[PDB]
Amino acid sequence: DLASLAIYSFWIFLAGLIYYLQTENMREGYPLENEDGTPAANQGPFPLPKPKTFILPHGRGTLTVPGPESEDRPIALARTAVSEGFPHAPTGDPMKDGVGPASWVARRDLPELDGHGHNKIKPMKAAAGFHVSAGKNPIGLPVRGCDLEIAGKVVDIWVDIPEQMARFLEVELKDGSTRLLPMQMVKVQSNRVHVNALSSDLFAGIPTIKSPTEVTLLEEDKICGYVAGGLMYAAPKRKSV
Amino acid sequence: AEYQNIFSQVQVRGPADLGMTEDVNLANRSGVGPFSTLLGWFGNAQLGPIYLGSLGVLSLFSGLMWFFTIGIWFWYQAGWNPAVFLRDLFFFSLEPPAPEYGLSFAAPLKEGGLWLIASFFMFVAVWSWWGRTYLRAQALGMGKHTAWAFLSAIWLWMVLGFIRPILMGSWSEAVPYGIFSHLDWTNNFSLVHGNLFYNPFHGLSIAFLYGSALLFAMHGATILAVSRFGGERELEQIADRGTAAERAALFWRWTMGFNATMEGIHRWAIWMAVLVTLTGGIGILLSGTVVDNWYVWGQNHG
Amino acid sequence: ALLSFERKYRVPGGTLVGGNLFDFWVGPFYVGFFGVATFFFAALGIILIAWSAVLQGTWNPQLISVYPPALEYGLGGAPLAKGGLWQIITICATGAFVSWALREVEICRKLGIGYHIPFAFAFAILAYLTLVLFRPVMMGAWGYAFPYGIWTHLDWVSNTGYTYGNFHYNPAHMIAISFFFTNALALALHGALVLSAANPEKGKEMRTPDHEDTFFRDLVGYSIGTLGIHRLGLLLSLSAVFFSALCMIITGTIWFDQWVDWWQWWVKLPWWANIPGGING
Ligand code: BCL
Ligand code: BCL
Ligand code: BCL
Ligand SMILES: CC[C@H]1c2cc3[nH]c4c(c3C)C(=O)[C@H](C(=O)OC)c4c3nc(cc4[nH]c(cc(n2)[C@@H]1C)c(C(C)=O)c4C)[C@@H](C)[C@@H]3CCC(=O)OC/C=C(\C)CCC[C@H](C)CCC[C@H](C)CCCC(C)C
Ligand SMILES: CC[C@H]1c2cc3[nH]c4c(c3C)C(=O)[C@H](C(=O)OC)c4c3nc(cc4[nH]c(cc(n2)[C@@H]1C)c(C(C)=O)c4C)[C@@H](C)[C@@H]3CCC(=O)OC/C=C(\C)CCC[C@H](C)CCC[C@H](C)CCCC(C)C
Ligand SMILES: CCCCCCCCCCCCCCCC(=O)OC[C@H](COP(=O)(O)OC[C@H](O)CO)OC(=O)CCCCCCC[C@H](Br)[C@@H](Br)CCCCCCCC
Ligand SMILES: CCCCCCCCCCCC[N+](C)(C)[O-]
Ligand SMILES: CCCCCCCCCCCC[N+](C)(C)[O-]
Ligand SMILES: [Cl-]
Repeated sequence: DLASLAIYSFWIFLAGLIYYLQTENMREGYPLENEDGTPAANQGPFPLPKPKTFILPHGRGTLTVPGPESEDRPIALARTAVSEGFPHAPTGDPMKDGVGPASWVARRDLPELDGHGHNKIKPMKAAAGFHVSAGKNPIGLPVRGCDLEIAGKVVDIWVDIPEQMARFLEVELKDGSTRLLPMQMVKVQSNRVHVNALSSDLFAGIPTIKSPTEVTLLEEDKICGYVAGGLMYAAPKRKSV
Repeated sequence: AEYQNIFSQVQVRGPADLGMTEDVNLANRSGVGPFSTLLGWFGNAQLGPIYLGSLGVLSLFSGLMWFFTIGIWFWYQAGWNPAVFLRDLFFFSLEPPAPEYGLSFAAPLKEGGLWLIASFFMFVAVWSWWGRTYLRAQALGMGKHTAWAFLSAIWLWMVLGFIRPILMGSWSEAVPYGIFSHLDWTNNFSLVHGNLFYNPFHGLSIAFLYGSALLFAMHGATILAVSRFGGERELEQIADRGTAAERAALFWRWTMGFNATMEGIHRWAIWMAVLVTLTGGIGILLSGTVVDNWYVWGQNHG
Repeated sequence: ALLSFERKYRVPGGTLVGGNLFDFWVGPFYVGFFGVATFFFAALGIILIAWSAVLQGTWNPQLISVYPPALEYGLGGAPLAKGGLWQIITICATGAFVSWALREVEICRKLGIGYHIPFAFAFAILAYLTLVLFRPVMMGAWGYAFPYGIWTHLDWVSNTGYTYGNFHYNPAHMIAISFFFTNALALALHGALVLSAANPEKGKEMRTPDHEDTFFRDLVGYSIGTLGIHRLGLLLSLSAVFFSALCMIITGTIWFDQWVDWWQWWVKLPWWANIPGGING
C-alpha cells in the first residue's frame, strides 16, 4: 500500500530530522561539563556535529562551532554542598563579580556594526537626523531607583540606527559621569524614569564604557547583566510599590 | 509593572532607510512610502521601498486578474446590484466544471471556464511570486531558505487545485473560489473520504500546526524575556554568544532538560512550520487517489 | 552535568516557596517547590489513569480512555469507575500545569529574565480549563468535557463540532484558524529569514539584520523588524488560543443552534433583506 509506504517513510525521515536538529543545537555549550569544568562522563546519545564556520563581515574574522568552550573570565562562586546539583554561593559581591542573574559573557570588546560597517548603536546626539518621533521624550527626566531615591537624570537616548529604535538611556550621576541603562529595564513616566531593578546607591557600580560615543558587545553584556542582577540582589532596598 | 516590551515606550525616527544594495538593481526599487506612528508602537514605522521588476509586475498583474475574474463572477451572481453584492458576498462562489468535462477546457464560461481562467491567473501569480522570493534573496547574497519554505506551502496548494484534480481525472475535484463554498468543500472532502481524522498525515499536520503555535509562543516569549540583554539581535548572538543566548538556553534546560542555540532554534522553527503543509499535502494527495476511506484504511494498517 | 557556560547562573535564590529547601537541580532540571508539586500531581495523575486502564480492561495506549461523568451526574461527583477518576485526574492535571507555570516563574527569577514564557503558557492552560472546567460548568455538567484518550478525544471533537452543524461557521473559530495559519506563515518566514542571513550563499560573509529588512522590503514593501517579529509570533500564537477558548466558551452557552444560521443576522439587515436576486433572494 502506497499510503503505508508514505507514512512509514515519513516517520523515518522525522526521526532523522530530529536527530539532525538536536545535533545542530549542540554547537554551543557542549561537551557537557562537571561542576568543576572538566568533561562530564555522560554526554548523551547525540554526538557533536561536524564544525561549521561563519565568515563574519567587516574583517572581523570567523566563528567555528563547535569548538573549545571556555568562560574566558573568573567565576566568583563556590560549592555549598558535597555533591552535584546544588547552588553555588557567590564568594564576594555577586553584582560586582558578575555571577548569578548579574552574569555577563565575555563577548568581543568591539561594537556591533551595521550593514555598512558603522556602529549600530550611537547616542542620539551623534546620530544625524535621529529624533524622538512619538511617546514621552525621556531626555531630561530624573531617574528614580527602587529605593524611591533619585539616582540621576537622563541625558540622551542611545539608538539603534539601522532598526530605528531606543536601546539605552544615558543617565548622568551625581559626579557628572554617565551610565547606560537598558531601555527594557526602565519605565518612562510623565515626570520621571523609574528603574525597579536598582536602588539609587547601585547606579555608580553600573559598568562604564571606555569611549563615550560607542559601546562594545562586552560592555553591553556587563551593563545588561548588572542591571538585571538587581532584581534579585537589590531586593532588600526594594520598597513596596 | 515591569515594562514588558510588547509595545515601545518611545519611538525614534531617522532618515529613511533605503536598504542594502549588494547586487540589487536599484532602478526597480520605489522610493520610501510614509511612516506610520501606529505600526511604530509595535514594529517598524517605515513603509517601503518595494522592489518591483518585471517578474513582480507579472505576478501583481496576474494576481489582480485572478481577483477580478472572481469579482466579476460575484457581481454577476449579485445581479449587478451592490446592495445584494455586500449582502451575499460570503455566499457567492466560482465553481469548477462539472465531472462530465473531465480535464478538458470545453466547459462554458458560466459553468467552468471562468474557474479555469481564474485558476490560470492564480497559477501564474503564485509561481512568479515564488521566483521573486528566490531572486530577491539572490540579489542580496542571502540563502534561499525562504523560497524553499514557500515551496512547502505551494505544495499543499498545488495538490488541492492542480495535482490531485489531474490524478483524479477532473477539474470538478478542485476547490471553488468562495468564502463559505470552500469551507463546505473542506467539510465534504472529509465526509466523503471517511473522516480525515483517520488520515495519519492529517494528524501529523495538526501536530505541526499546533506545534508552530507552541514553538512561536515559546520562542517569541523567550526573545522578549531576554530582550533586556539584547536577545533579539539574533545574528550577532549567533556570531558571538551573549548572556541573552545563555539565559534563554538555560531557561529551557532547567525547565525541560534540553535546549537550543540561537541559530538552531531557527531550524526547529523553519521545520515545525514547513511540515504543516508538507505532511498536509501528502495526506490530501493520497485521498481518493490511493485511499478512498481513511477509517477503512486505518482498520487494515494499524 | 552542565553546559560549558552554565555554572555562573546556578546561584541560590528566586524560589517562591520554601526558601533553600528545594533550591537544587536533578541533572539539567531545576526542582524547586513547584518541581516537587508538579511531580506529585503528575505522578498521582498517571497512577490514576493507569488504574482507569485496569477498570476499562486494557493497557493499550491507543485504547486507554478516561471519560467524564455522564450528563446525568450534572456538576456533582461520580464513582471512580464511572466518571470519578476523570474528575480527580482533571484536578491533578490542572495542578501539574499550574505548578509547571509557577516553576517556570521560579526559573525566571533565578535567571533574571522576564516572565513572558509562563505568561504565554498560562494561555494554553486557560484553553484547557475552558474545555474541561469553564464550559462544562456554564453548560451544567462534567460530561461536556472531553475524555482523555488518544482517539476518543478526537471523537469528542468531531461530535461536539457536528452538534452545531459545520463548525466552520463559528465566527470566533474562523478568527482562531486565521491566527493559527498566519502564525505558521510567520514562523516559516522568521526561521527562513534568520537562517538565510546566518547562512548566505557559499563563500560569502554572514548578512546583517539590515539585509533582512531589505529582503522583506524588496519582497512585500514592509519589514516589521527583529523586535517586531518576536512580538508578532507571540501575539499571533496567543491570539490563536484566545479565540479558540472564546469560540468554545460561547458554544453551548450563548449560542447552541446550527452555526451556519448565525450568519442570517447579516443577510436580514432590513435595507438589503428584501432585495431580489443574489444567492439569498
Ligand atoms: C486542542 C483541541 C482539542 C484537540 C484536538 C486534536 C486534534 C484534531 C488532533 C489532536 C492531536 C493530538 N492531541 Mg489533542 N486536542 C485537545 C487537547 C489535547 C491535550 C490537552 C491536555 O488539552 C493534549 C495533551 C493533547 C494531545 C494530543 C496529541 C495526542 C496529538 C498531537 C498534538 C500535538 O502535537 O500538539 C502540539 C504539541 C507538540 C508538538 C508537543 C508534544 C506534545 C505531545 C505529542 C503530547 C503527548 C500527549 C500524551 C500522549 C498524553 C498523555 C500524557 C501522559 C499521561 C504523561 N490534546 C483538545 C480537546 N488533538 C492529533 C492526533 O494525531 O491525535 C491522535 C490530531 O489530529
Ligand atoms: C470537517 C472538516 C475536516 C477537515 C478537513 C480538512 C481538509 C479537507 C484539509 C485540512 C487541512 C488541515 N486541517 Mg483539517 N479538517 C477537520 C478538522 C481539523 C481540526 C480540528 C481541531 O478539528 C484541525 C486543527 C484541523 C487542522 C488542519 C491543518 C493542520 C491542515 C491545513 C494546514 C494549513 O496551514 O493550511 C493552510 C495553508 C494553505 C492552504 C497553503 C496555501 C498557500 C498558497 C500558495 C497561498 C495563496 C495566497 C493567495 C495568492 C491569496 C493572497 C492574498 C495576500 C494577502 C496577497 N482540521 C475536519 C475533520 N482539513 C488541509 C490538509 O493539509 O489536510 C491534510 C486540507 O486540505
Ligand atoms: C468536525 C470538527 C469541526 C471542528 C470542531 C472543533 C471543536 C469541537 C474544537 C475545535 C477547536 C479548534 N479548531 Mg475546529 N473544527 C473543524 C475544523 C477545523 C479546521 C479545519 C482546517 O477544518 C481547523 C484549522 C480548526 C482549528 C481549530 C483551532 C482553532 C482550535 C484548536 C486548537 C486549540 O484549541 O488549542 C488550544 C490548546 C490546548 C487545549 C492545549 C493545552 C495543552 C495543556 C495546557 C498542556 C498539556 C501537557 C501534556 C499533558 C504534556 C504531556 C507530557 C509531555 C509531552 C512530556 N478546526 C471541524 C469543522 N474545533 C477547539 C478549541 O477551540 O478549543 C478551545 C475545540 O474545542
Ligand atoms: C509553510 C506553511 C505556511 C506558509 C508559508 C509561506 N507562505 C508564503 C511564504 C512562506 C514561506 C512566502 O515566502 C510567501 C511570502 O511572500 O510571504 C511574505 C508566502 C505567501 N503566503 C501567502 C498567503 C497565504 N499563506 C498561507 C498559508 C501558509 N503559508 C502556511 C500556513 C495562507 C493560508 C490560506 O493559510 C495564505 C492565504 C501570501 C501572503 C504569500 C504569497 C503571495 C503570492 O503568491 O501572491 C500572488 C498574488 C498576488 C501577487 C496578488 C496581490 C494583489 C495585491 C493585494 C494588490 C495590492 C494593491 C493595493 C495595496 C490595493 C488596495 C486595497 C487593499 C487594502 C486590499
Ligand atoms: C498558548 C499558545 C500555545 C502553547 C504555548 C505554550 N505551551 C507550553 C509553554 C508555552 C508558552 C510552556 O512554557 C510549556 C513547556 O514547557 O513547553 C516545552 C508548554 C507546554 N505545552 C505542552 C503541550 C501542548 N501545548 C499545546 C498548545 C499550546 N501551547 C498553544 C498552541 C498542546 C496542544 C494539544 O496543542 C499541547 C499538547 C507541554 C509540552 C508543555 C507543558 C508540560 C507540562 O505541563 O508538564 C507538566 C505535566 C506533566 C509532565 C504530565 C501531566 C500528566 C497529567 C497529570 C495527566 C494527563 C492528563 C491529560 C489532560 C490527558 C490528555 C490526553 C490526550 C490524549 C488528550
Ligand atoms: C505578499 C502578497 C502581496 C504583497 C504586497 C504587495 C503590495 C504592492 C504595493 C504597491 C506598490 C506600488 C508601487 C508604486 C511605485 C511608484 O509608482 O513609483 C515609486 C514612487 C517613486 O519612486 P521612484 O521615483 O524612486 O521609482 C523608482 C526609481 O526609478 C528607482 O529608485 O514612490 C512611491 O510611490 C512609494 C510608494 C510606497 C510603496 C510602499 C508599499 C508598502 C506595501 Br503596501 C506594504 Br505596506 C505591504 C505590506 C504587506 C505585508 C504582507 C505579508 C503577509 C504575511
Ligand atoms: C519534537 C519532540 C521534542 C524533541 C525531543 C528531542 C530530544 C532532546 C535530546 C536531549 C539531549 C540533551 N543532552 C543530553 C544532549 O543534553
Ligand atoms: C481549486 C484551488 C484553489 C484553492 C482554494 C482557494 C479558495 C479561497 C477562497 C477565496 C475567496 C474569493 N474571494 C475573492 C472572496 O477571496
Ligand atoms: Cl499612523
